[PDB]
Amino acid sequence: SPLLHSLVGQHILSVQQFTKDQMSHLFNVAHTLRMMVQKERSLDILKGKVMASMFYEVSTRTSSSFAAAMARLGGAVLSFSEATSSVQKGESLADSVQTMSCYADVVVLRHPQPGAVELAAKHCRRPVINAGDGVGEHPTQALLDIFTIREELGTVNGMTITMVGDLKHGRTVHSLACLLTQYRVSLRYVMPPTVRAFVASRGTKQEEFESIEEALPDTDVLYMTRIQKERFGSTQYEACFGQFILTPHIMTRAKKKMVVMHPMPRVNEISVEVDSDPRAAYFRQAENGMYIRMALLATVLGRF
Amino acid sequence: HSLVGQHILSVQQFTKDQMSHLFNVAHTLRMMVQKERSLDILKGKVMASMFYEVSTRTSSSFAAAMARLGGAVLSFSEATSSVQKGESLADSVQTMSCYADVVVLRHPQPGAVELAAKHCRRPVINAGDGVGEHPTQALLDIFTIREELGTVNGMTITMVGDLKHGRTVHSLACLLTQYRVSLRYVAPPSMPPTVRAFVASRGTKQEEFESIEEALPDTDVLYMTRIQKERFGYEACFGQFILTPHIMTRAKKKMVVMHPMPRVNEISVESDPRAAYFRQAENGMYIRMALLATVLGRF
Amino acid sequence: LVGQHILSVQQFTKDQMSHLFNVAHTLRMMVQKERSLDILKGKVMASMFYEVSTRTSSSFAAAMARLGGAVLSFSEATSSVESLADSVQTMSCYADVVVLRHPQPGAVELAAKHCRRPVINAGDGVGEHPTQALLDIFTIREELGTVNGMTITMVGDLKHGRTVHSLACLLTQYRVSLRYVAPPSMPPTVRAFVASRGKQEEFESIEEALPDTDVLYMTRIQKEREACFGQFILTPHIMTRAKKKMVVMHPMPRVNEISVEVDSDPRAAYFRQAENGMYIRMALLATVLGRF
Repeated sequence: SPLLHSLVGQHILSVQQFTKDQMSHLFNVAHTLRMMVQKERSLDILKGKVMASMFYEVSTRTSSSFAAAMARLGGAVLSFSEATSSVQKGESLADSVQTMSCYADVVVLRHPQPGAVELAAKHCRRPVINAGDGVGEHPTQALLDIFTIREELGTVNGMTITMVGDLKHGRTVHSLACLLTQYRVSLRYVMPPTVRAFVASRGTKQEEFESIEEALPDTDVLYMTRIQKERFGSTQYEACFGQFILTPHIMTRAKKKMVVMHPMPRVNEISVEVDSDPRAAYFRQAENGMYIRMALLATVLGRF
Repeated sequence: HSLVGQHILSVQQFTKDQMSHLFNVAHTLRMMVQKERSLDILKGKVMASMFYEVSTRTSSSFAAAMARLGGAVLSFSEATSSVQKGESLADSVQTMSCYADVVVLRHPQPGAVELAAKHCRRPVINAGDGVGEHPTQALLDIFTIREELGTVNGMTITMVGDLKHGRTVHSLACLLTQYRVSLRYVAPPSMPPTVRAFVASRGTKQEEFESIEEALPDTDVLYMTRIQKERFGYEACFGQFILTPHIMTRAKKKMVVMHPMPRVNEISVESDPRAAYFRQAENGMYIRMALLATVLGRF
Repeated sequence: LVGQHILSVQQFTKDQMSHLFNVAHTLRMMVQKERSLDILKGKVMASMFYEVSTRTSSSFAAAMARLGGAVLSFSEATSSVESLADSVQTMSCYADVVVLRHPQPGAVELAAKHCRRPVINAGDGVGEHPTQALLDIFTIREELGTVNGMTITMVGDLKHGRTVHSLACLLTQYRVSLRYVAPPSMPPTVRAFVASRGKQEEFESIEEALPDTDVLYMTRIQKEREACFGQFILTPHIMTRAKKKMVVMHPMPRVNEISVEVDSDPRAAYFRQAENGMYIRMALLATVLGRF
């Protein structure tokens, strides 16, 4: 908590704590860490430090990337399977989280419950990096979604952002959508009216649209999301199954200097034949997170 | 002083010259980490983790420990193992003995561990059995006791909670007999009067007490334990063998309270430099580094 | 093989395997003397197993960890389980190889098919298990001096047998007499090609087929379709009518087919078999990643 930019020791719990000078740095780290790997430069950076993974939701992208990330800088990772943990013996979450805070130097916690994370973070001898909460924050996702947006399109400022799919529940879209307000972008929606109020305050446009087929011609980023059939309209359900879907047939009325993103997981929303399409940056999105974590973990531990 | 290759199955096999060394290793390994010195000690060697009880303190520490000296660890999940195709425990344990250089096995069954250990091309470090030992726990409980209070000899030790089932308390309570300490016991009428014949034989004083509120004024270590109201057949049993921060005011100031963990409602959460149960957990990691490293000949 | 997928045993040559073996010994002997192996330092392996195992994956884990690499513990149970490809490719973002094991007919071929990164089979529904077959050879070669000339008694339930179709076929790169021991219930499907390249004969039990046996390859049965269980069993009492210059193997797991008191027997190479896989993976992984 000193001069220059530095998170050294800082917890990483909400996206509110990031600045633009920090993120650009945070991005400048990732490219540099990436490029070391691309050429095979030794990374004894977090050699000897340890990361404690704690995930109570079901994931295999955040955690994996986090695992690859830690393992790439030289560090090690504590598999924590709650299923096979002393929780099957009645122990507090803090009790565990702190216990693990004894054997590790950072923490990566992911909990669905409303703010089980804030709590566990609150008192911790060691730092905690959010990966999910019940309140919907996901700074690492939001964080990585930017590099994609910046890398993919040259700059961030000016872009118009079509966020598509079920957004109400959407816990990733509150993380990015809000943070996007550090840039000059027009937000389109295809959403929780409660925290839509913070965004529009700072002038960040906000307009609702019928489907992709209409909102797409002025689109610089097509941010997609899993819907969930179960929990939809009611009897009727049908077209909204098909509308908020990106087939390769839709993608023909889409800008050519544009990129479509997905946090993932997905199922049938983005048509499998949309895989092989340069404008398809949803898989590279997954790849680039690994470097935010290396960009983050490494910094959050003072080794960069 | 050397266990190189030795199995680590019961607490009976430790000497005082060994443990002091075993402790002198831990501090030295600790202090390397505190400064950030490279530890290519068990670089290359591999540890095979095999746990059939539900834990996340012994195994984790063990994981951190191995990972810190440079080694790697085999995540062995029986759930996803050929057990679901159904093969012998030895079969597996030996199989894993093909891919690793040590082993850390934890089994509830009476002497599933002794067996698996018995025949093994590679060494096995106990972490729990049915019959009913836990040398690494006992081992680490000492450094806490020694580190926390200056010396081990002279201390009076209040072990509180359900002790009958207690598989950690038979590991330390016995071993404590290598020192000059007065053992006190606090239990719901329901310590196993089987293993107890051995400790008091050697004059390691042993006396029963009503609760903490009586046995605490002459207490150097308050060793706490999870009850298990799953054999109550008694909310005084609940609330008596409990350490609130309000009880802690009639407790010595040159004293420390320990817990192997896990816990639930027995110790009030609540900001007491006398609270060495979390640092207890931290200090195990270094027994394992102190042990694993030695048990593998790299120190 | 640099970049090559490893999906069926059809893609191996004898000059490749012998190299593939010459690597394993060399990698082994570095470990025996404790030589540093920064070989796959910085690369990452993504483990993806949908069957229940703890020998292939472990060996694979030890193997990767020994050359300096790291391993992605992928537990489908705690995973987004989205498409299998979706995942397999996703993991292909975070790793440099892949070790996939799927029971389904050709879930593996598929996932492999499109992958930015290489995939090393460990099991499929078609029954192909190149790493096992691969391994089973070094044992056969190491244990008996050479591979050519040996007569191979494969015993147990062979019909379902997914490991025996990996080795039995590949064995055809050598001059060996294949013998078979089964409960009347080997699949006469792949056998269209085994005897094409030239010996195969059926036998009543071990007690008859054993006197001209150089390798006694054993297998878990399936009480699920008695003498058919005690016959195709190797007690220590049977082992006395068995050649002295001969070795008995098992892919494992086992239960009661090989009598526990057959463990401590210098003709017993089924445990060393397990040990020697670790080095095919180091022999393979390392090569498959261009660091050797």
